[PDB]
Amino acid sequence: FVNQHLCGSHLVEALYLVCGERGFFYTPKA
Amino acid sequence: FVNQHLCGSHLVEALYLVCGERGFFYTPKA
Amino acid sequence: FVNQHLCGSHLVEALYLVCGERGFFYTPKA
Amino acid sequence: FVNQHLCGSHLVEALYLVCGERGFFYTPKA
Amino acid sequence: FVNQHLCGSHLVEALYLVCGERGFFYTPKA
Amino acid sequence: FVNQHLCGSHLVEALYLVCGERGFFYTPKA
Amino acid sequence: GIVEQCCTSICSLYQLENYCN
Amino acid sequence: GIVEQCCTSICSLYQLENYCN
Amino acid sequence: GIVEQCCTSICSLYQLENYCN
Amino acid sequence: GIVEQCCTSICSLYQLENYCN
Amino acid sequence: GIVEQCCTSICSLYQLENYCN
Amino acid sequence: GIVEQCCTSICSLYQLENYCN
Ligand SMILES: [Co+2]
Ligand SMILES: [Co+2]
Repeated sequence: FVNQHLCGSHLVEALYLVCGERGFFYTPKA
Repeated sequence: FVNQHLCGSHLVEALYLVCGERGFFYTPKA
Repeated sequence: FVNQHLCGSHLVEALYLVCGERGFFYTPKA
Repeated sequence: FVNQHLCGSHLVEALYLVCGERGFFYTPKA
Repeated sequence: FVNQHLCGSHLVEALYLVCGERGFFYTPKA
Repeated sequence: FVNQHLCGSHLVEALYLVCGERGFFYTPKA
Repeated sequence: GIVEQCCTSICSLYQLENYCN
Repeated sequence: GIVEQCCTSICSLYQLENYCN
Repeated sequence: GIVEQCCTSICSLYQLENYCN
Repeated sequence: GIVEQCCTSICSLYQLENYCN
Repeated sequence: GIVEQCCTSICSLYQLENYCN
Repeated sequence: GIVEQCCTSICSLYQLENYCN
């Protein structure tokens, strides 16, 4: 696996790929 | 309704869109 | 709903989510 | 042809790509 | 496994993610 | 067809649309 | 959960906001 | 319309440009 | 327009509904 | 190939890296 | 956080696994 | 290359066909 530069919805896509089934939490600092 | 099905990565795209800076959780087992 | 920073194809994705069935018109200034 | 089916948000992605600065309309009822 | 099916453009999204700077090939006939 | 400004995964999406079935090679300079 | 509500069934964006933090 | 032409059937990119403004 | 605004600035989903059919 | 392995069947990300250059 | 890091910098997939359920 | 060009500049779809198999 390679390092990632992921902004915006691209990071939700990478989380969804990484966690699959388990799901994930998307928690931006804000 | 005539509401479309959101699946997979399109379902997390749609949560990103709706929730954005609030963050969201995606938990298919829930 | 949260405000959006949407560029490029990300804005067509948000339109498609928002208008669904009705469809939409994508009309960049140019 | 061996042309693939473009549905949903992939169909609007493909119109964005093709049409870009000309804009396009996406009208599923048409 | 509980591994999900990756099809189409989601399959190339996932290769981009995994391979990134190494590049990848996408060859459905292979 | 219009010219394209495509970065990141957006360029893999455009390749996948352009080559379809034939597939493509994604080969970033690095 | 969300998958049953918005992918097997259908859900509004309003409904999608039940999964916002 | 486009949905019948490119999602239920199949369409080229050439055909997709019938829906450009 | 809207294309430009959401990208240079910010825009709401309710502003986007002004582009539905 | 990849389509049979990861879309008709299912594949890990580990497996997806068999298609990296 | 992670949102911020992957975007301003870089992040690995194994860092992202820290956000799975 | 092409990766770089479409992102720093612009590129056409016909330039991208040079990357199909
Ligand atoms: Co993007
Ligand atoms: Co899809």
